[PDB]
Amino acid sequence: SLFLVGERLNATGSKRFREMLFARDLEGILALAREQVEEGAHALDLSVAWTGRDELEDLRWLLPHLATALTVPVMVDSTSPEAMELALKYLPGRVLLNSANLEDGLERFDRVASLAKAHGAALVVLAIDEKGMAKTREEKVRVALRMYERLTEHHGLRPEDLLFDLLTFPITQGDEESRPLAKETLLAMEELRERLPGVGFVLGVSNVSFGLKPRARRVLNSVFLDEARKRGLTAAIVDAGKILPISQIPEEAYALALDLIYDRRKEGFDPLLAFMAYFEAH
Ligand SMILES: CN1c2c(nc(N)[nH]c2=O)NC[C@@H]1CNc1ccc(C(=O)N[C@@H](CCC(=O)O)C(=O)O)cc1
Ligand code: NA
Repeated sequence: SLFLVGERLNATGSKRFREMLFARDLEGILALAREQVEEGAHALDLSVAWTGRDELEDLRWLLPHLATALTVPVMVDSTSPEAMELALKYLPGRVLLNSANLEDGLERFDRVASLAKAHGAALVVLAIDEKGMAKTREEKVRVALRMYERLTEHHGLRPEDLLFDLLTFPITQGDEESRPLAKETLLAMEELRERLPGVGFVLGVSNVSFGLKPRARRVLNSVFLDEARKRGLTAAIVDAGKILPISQIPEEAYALALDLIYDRRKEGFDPLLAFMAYFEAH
């Protein structure tokens, strides 16, 4: 069953965490960590990056305290290799590195992958290369295979140490480009689960619903998570306490969520509006 990675220790993603980080309210941060663990998280995503603030200084402060206080591994969420090195130095045993990609070329990808190999950390890899983010199922497969080959041949990373992130886009804007983006990821995951036995798959599930009302988001996140699980998802970055069991979602909301995820437009039926309409009326 799913390896849940709590999303909330995230300075851009959480006002609560950011204010505590800025005030050096360690006990506040530790309580938020424990909340998420109690609510189901088996690891904690940690993203302190905040524009015009020193990521390395924040991590030098917070990481030693997390190492002694936490019962679960930390997924270090950063694009700075120095920040990843801080995390690897301070944290015990399993760390997960989120993430490596190919946008900056092979050498940056290798630099991050080398860190994972050398310190026995799991590695998240994003479906992003020099041409940008893989949005269609074909693009996602192409990038993932190129990465898989580099990571196994060359770095000697094991399939089970890899978490492929095939990208979660918001399907709430309603433009043509974004409507199929959750489906493309779902279809790619199923295909790659077959092509690449033993690898993990991770998604930042909450991104799918950005812009909807909170109740609508919880439903959509929960349905998207469940659909991804059926396609082979092994880990999820989620607000662990806000994931609904499918059976708790009312019938019409559930059906509309599926219509939105799979872009099941017909004449006179826009799944996005119908989904939004539901939560206006209930
Ligand atoms: C793009 N994301 C992502 C990733 N890492 C990977 N591998 N993949 C991903 O898709 N790291 C960051 C984010 C996943 N984490 C998060 C964290 C918070 C929210 C979020 O929606 N936060 C609320 C605010 C909550 C509050 O302040 O009360 C928001 O509306 O911004 C979303 C995604
Ligand atoms: Na962030």
